[PDB]
Amino acid sequence: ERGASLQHTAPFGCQIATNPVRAVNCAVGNMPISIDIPEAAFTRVVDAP
Amino acid sequence: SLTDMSCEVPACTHSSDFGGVAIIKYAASKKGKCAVHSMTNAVTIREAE
Repeated sequence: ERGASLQHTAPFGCQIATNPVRAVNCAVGNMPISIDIPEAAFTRVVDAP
Repeated sequence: SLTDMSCEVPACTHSSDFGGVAIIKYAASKKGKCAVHSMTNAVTIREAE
Protein backbone atom coordinates (compact mmCIF):
# COMPACT_ATOMS: atom_id res chain seq x y z
CA GLU A 1 0.00 0.00 0.00
CA ARG A 2 3.08 2.34 0.23
CA GLY A 3 2.79 3.48 -3.40
CA ALA A 4 5.71 4.98 -5.36
CA SER A 5 8.72 6.19 -3.30
CA LEU A 6 10.25 9.74 -3.26
CA GLN A 7 12.69 8.72 -6.10
CA HIS A 8 9.59 8.61 -8.40
CA THR A 9 7.25 11.27 -6.85
CA ALA A 10 9.63 14.12 -5.80
CA PRO A 11 9.52 17.42 -7.75
CA PHE A 12 12.56 19.05 -9.53
CA GLY A 13 13.84 15.65 -10.77
CA CYS A 14 15.20 14.62 -7.32
CA GLN A 15 17.11 11.33 -7.13
CA ILE A 16 16.67 9.58 -3.75
CA ALA A 17 19.44 7.46 -2.15
CA THR A 18 19.87 5.63 1.21
CA ASN A 19 22.79 4.85 3.63
CA PRO A 20 22.77 7.85 4.33
CA VAL A 21 19.26 9.12 3.34
CA ARG A 22 19.78 11.98 0.84
CA ALA A 23 18.22 13.98 -2.04
CA VAL A 24 20.54 14.05 -5.09
CA ASN A 25 20.38 16.50 -8.07
CA CYS A 26 17.13 18.24 -7.11
CA ALA A 27 15.45 19.34 -10.34
CA VAL A 28 14.49 22.78 -9.04
CA GLY A 29 15.72 26.39 -9.31
CA ASN A 30 19.19 27.59 -10.35
CA MET A 31 22.77 27.39 -9.02
CA PRO A 32 25.25 30.34 -8.85
CA ILE A 33 28.89 29.44 -9.66
CA SER A 34 31.96 31.47 -8.61
CA ILE A 35 35.36 30.54 -10.14
CA ASP A 36 38.56 32.36 -9.06
CA ILE A 37 40.66 31.54 -12.17
CA PRO A 38 44.46 31.96 -11.56
CA GLU A 39 46.60 34.49 -13.54
CA ALA A 40 48.66 31.67 -15.21
CA ALA A 41 45.56 30.23 -16.97
CA PHE A 42 45.09 33.49 -18.97
CA THR A 43 46.87 34.53 -22.20
CA ARG A 44 47.24 38.25 -23.07
CA VAL A 45 45.47 39.51 -26.29
CA VAL A 46 48.95 40.41 -27.74
CA ASP A 47 50.22 36.85 -26.86
CA ALA A 48 47.08 35.33 -28.50
CA PRO A 49 46.53 35.07 -32.33
CA SER B 1 62.09 55.87 -42.92
CA LEU B 2 58.90 54.16 -41.64
CA THR B 3 55.53 53.92 -43.48
CA ASP B 4 52.32 51.73 -43.49
CA MET B 5 52.28 51.53 -39.66
CA SER B 6 49.60 49.62 -37.72
CA CYS B 7 49.21 48.82 -33.99
CA GLU B 8 47.37 46.04 -32.11
CA VAL B 9 47.17 45.43 -28.34
CA PRO B 10 46.60 41.66 -27.71
CA ALA B 11 47.05 41.99 -23.89
CA CYS B 12 46.60 44.86 -21.37
CA THR B 13 46.34 45.28 -17.59
CA HIS B 14 46.31 48.84 -16.18
CA SER B 15 48.91 48.81 -13.35
CA SER B 16 52.08 50.51 -11.94
CA ASP B 17 54.33 48.12 -14.00
CA PHE B 18 54.40 47.27 -17.75
CA GLY B 19 51.08 45.39 -17.94
CA GLY B 20 50.46 46.25 -21.61
CA VAL B 21 51.72 44.46 -24.76
CA ALA B 22 51.66 46.13 -28.23
CA ILE B 23 52.52 44.63 -31.66
CA ILE B 24 53.45 47.30 -34.24
CA LYS B 25 53.66 46.34 -37.96
CA TYR B 26 55.82 48.62 -40.17
CA ALA B 27 57.46 49.20 -43.59
CA ALA B 28 61.09 50.40 -43.17
CA SER B 29 63.15 51.92 -46.05
CA LYS B 30 66.43 50.41 -44.68
CA LYS B 31 67.95 48.46 -41.72
CA GLY B 32 68.90 50.42 -38.58
CA LYS B 33 68.06 51.42 -34.99
CA CYS B 34 64.85 53.38 -34.25
CA ALA B 35 63.89 55.16 -31.02
CA VAL B 36 60.57 54.08 -29.42
CA HIS B 37 58.53 56.73 -27.52
CA SER B 38 54.95 57.30 -26.33
CA MET B 39 53.48 60.62 -27.57
CA THR B 40 50.76 60.38 -24.84
CA ASN B 41 51.84 61.25 -21.25
CA ALA B 42 49.28 58.79 -19.73
CA VAL B 43 51.20 55.83 -21.34
CA THR B 44 54.93 54.89 -20.94
CA ILE B 45 56.97 52.37 -23.02
CA ARG B 46 59.68 50.06 -21.52
CA GLU B 47 61.72 49.93 -24.79
CA ALA B 48 63.84 52.99 -25.67
CA GLU B 49 65.38 51.61 -28.92
